[PDB]
Amino acid sequence: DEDIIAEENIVSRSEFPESWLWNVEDLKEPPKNGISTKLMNIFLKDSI
Amino acid sequence: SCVGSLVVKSGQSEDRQPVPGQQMTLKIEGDHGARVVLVAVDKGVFVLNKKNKLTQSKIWDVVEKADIGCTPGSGKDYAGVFSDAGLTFTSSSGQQTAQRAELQCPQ
Amino acid sequence: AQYQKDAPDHQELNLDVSLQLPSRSSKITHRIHWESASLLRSEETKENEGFTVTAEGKGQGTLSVVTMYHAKAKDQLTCNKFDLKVTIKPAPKNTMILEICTRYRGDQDATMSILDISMMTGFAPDTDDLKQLANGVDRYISKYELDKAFSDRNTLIIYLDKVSHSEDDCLAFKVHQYFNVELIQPGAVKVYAYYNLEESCTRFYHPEKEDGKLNKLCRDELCRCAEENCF
Amino acid sequence: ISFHCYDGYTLRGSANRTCQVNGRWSGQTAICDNGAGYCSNPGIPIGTRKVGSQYRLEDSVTYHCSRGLTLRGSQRRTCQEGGSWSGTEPSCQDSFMYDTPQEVAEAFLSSLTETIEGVDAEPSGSMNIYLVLDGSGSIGASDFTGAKKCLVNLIEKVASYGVKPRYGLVTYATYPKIWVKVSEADSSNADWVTKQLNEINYEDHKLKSGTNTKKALQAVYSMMSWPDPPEGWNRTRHVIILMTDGLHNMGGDPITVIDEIRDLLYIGKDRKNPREDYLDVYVFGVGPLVNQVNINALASKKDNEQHVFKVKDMENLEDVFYQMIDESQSLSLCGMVWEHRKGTDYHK
Amino acid sequence: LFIQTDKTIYTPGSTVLYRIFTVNHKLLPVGRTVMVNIENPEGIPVKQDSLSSQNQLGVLPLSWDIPELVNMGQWKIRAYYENSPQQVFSTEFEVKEYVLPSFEVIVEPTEKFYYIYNEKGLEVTITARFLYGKKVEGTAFVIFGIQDGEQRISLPESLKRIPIEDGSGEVVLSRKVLLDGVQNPRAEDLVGKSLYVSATVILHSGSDMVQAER
Ligand SMILES: *[C@@H]1O[C@H](CO)[C@@H](O[C@@H]2O[C@H](CO)[C@@H](O[C@@H]3O[C@H](CO)[C@@H](O)[C@H](O)[C@@H]3O)[C@H](O)[C@H]2NC(C)=O)[C@H](O)[C@H]1NC(C)=O
Ligand SMILES: *[C@@H]1O[C@H](CO)[C@@H](O)[C@H](O)[C@H]1NC(C)=O
Repeated sequence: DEDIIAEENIVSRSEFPESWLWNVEDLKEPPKNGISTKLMNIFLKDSI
Repeated sequence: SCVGSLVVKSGQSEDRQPVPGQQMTLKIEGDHGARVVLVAVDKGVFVLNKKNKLTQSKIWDVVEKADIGCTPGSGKDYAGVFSDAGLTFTSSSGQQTAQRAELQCPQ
Repeated sequence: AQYQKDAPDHQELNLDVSLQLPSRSSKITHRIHWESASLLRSEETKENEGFTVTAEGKGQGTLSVVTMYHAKAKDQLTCNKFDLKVTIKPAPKNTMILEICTRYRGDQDATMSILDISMMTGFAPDTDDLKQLANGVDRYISKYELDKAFSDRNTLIIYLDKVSHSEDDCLAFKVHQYFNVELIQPGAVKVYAYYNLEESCTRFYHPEKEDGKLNKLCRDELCRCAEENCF
Repeated sequence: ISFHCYDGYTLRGSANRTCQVNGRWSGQTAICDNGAGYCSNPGIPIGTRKVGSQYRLEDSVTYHCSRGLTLRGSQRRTCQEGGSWSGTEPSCQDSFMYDTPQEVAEAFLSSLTETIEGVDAEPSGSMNIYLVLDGSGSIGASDFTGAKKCLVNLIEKVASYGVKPRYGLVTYATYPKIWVKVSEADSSNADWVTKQLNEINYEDHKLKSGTNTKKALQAVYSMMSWPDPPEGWNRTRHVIILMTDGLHNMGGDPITVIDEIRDLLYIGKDRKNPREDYLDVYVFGVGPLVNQVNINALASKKDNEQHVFKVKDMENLEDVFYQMIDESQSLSLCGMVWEHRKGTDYHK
Repeated sequence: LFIQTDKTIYTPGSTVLYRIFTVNHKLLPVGRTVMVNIENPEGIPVKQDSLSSQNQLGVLPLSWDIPELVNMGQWKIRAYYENSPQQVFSTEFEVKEYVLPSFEVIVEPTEKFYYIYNEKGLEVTITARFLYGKKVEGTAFVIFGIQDGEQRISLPESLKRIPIEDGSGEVVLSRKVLLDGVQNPRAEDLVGKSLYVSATVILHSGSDMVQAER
């Protein structure tokens, strides 16, 4: 009606994988205490 | 346990819970020069089947269930303690261990 | 000792099978060896033609051709082990009566079953009638579903203790129209046992539209939705 | 935005892509394939959705575009024998994407010249080019005269290859108007056809400014038809080029004619001999308002080739064609093999 | 050789992502040639390849495309070193038509066993919560049975319908129904046998239905 968001400006979810993040990572960072550490920035799916 | 070490904790400063379609940091603490293969699975999947999951416990399980030794210790004689443990003692005096033909342990 | 060396374990296994389809320009050549034997080697064809096969070489193999399609077997009418009959009638806002008859197709009085009901958009069950059915024998309705008021009870689940395979265990209740609006959506009723979800029967009810179906121009097997204006 | 493939999968196509000012993504479509099928993974062009994971022989896939977007190319592609998907790669178009004159001329010729290098095997005069110009009042004199000038330089561009095809000039509105017929003794005379292309005017169809494209393609049909089995029919390449806005309002669906034409040329009517290389259809959007859905339905869908074009400014195509005329570049002849009757080895 | 698969169950049409780990008799990476087969539920190879972990760091990323018209059942991925055809490693994965539930169901009895002369009976807890942690509101259908050998004997008398409030429920199996389930006067003959629980939670919306078992 007068308020709320337009039923057109609504970007619906769609990506609902049962599995993902099937990638590989190598730990070449500066080793401290024999414990290398990487910080991955991944994107979560639309699934709840 | 693991010969080395591999941990996977959250990079976020605790805070609250993530939101569908958000960036989150993933901290990985492992050994140097090690390759880390990842995989994310919806827990809704294990609801239908939680079998055949690869676990470190299952790895050692295979390793231990392959020892050349059978008896938990000791034997019927000197040449038996070796064979039962997984060793072959042989000398020039004549004392040698029993012959082993079968690959897997008896029975 | 010489015989123990010149003694084969098996016979020659080297088949050169080639299948030529009329819908295809080139042949499909395969070679089966002793080591690679017992290997499933399939070639699919979305087209139904009469193809020929040519085998050559020393050995022996197995050929098998199976086509998979959708048969017009039906027949069913796969309402399964239930016969659900739903009817919506007026009353003596626009209160109506929803009679739901049900029977079981078997030799046993079906065990505990479920009644998933979806109201017509703008209709809600009469709380009074629900209490009467809730207290009734072999009938139970979660307390959570009772105290909801006309706020939002558009979906009701009436659990059952049993349903005779002989006659129809018919029941009913009133449904008042708390909200008025043109073009209302037909309701539905679904029954099934607590162990098997697949085997079930669902019916639709609507004041005007017969058997709760939507207008759609059909022909042979091609239908188009006819739920719009006239011209 | 950048793309990455899971393990065991190889990435072909642009890894990083940038959203450009033309409302299109830079580089080529990213495709993550495992190369385990008779045909490779067709991929999923950005903006579309693919339905079909099986890439076996005879298998197929279907593409759908988001709401508000128009699909250009093929909506369904079938894996054909010899490892090659049918039709052409899809692409989700919007209502402002257009095409730069260079892009058009570059792709239109890279698809035309090839189907000419082969025509050299070898008046005359073994390829037909039907120029169907739309003179409807819905195009305006501005986008019409610019369409002729573009054709003029195109005829010269073709002529620079030293090839003399048979031309057919037709402008259409409420009714079709034939200026040049391929059966004419002067159809192969490039200069002849050009003089006509100059005499025609936008005022020719002002009294009856209809948009009956159907009859226009029917004019072309009667040109390639026979009174009932010419000796040289299964050896002639037909090329239809028409400028229009795709807004037809008389005659109905023009596509029906295209099908009839294909039946006449015995195309797609033989599993072993498609004969697709014997008919190309190019459609240029010209009018102010152009229906990309209809002009895409007429244009051909050939793998790795583009037959649908929406000219931005137009007129610039003319100036691009003129700039692209180079007598120094030779006409290729490598890897040529045609089904000659005798077909003695060394002919194959 | 260790074989890892992303999921544990796949639907016809999806792709199986698996990896082979090639280690020696000390659990260290090594470059070796590995044979890989894929047996259908009936134990018949449908695909076989010859890979090598050489220059790959003891990790073989792989995949298998599941046909739309495939055979349901427990598929199997078998593998072995080329220099040891006898020593074969394998991992199973289920192929079936399904849909992921919205919540999980757990059935933990008060004890990890049962004392025969225990008059109290067998008390079982019914915990059901959504995949995102929240607690489930619905009804539950729990039943019991006895298993002795590769053969089960259901107990129709032990059927219960407990409510699930605040994502929790409680059901008890009276010792009376247990002994009455069989018919053997003796109760010591049940010693050695085992019981199994079959729960079924259903939301009040009737949108989802999950089945569990212990
Ligand atoms: C897609 O985008 C990424 C991001 O640029 C590309 O990877 C990048 O590769 C370049 C070239 O080696 C690296 O550039 C580096 O820039 C830093 C800036 O200080 C400089 O110090 C280095 O000498 C180097 O020039 C960049 O680090 C790297 N990005 C990473 C690894 O995060 C990638 O190539 C692109 N994919 C394509 C187009 O194929
Ligand atoms: C006509 O051309 C086709 C091209 O496919 C050829 O196969 C055929 O032999 C030709 N007709 C005759 C009579 O040779």
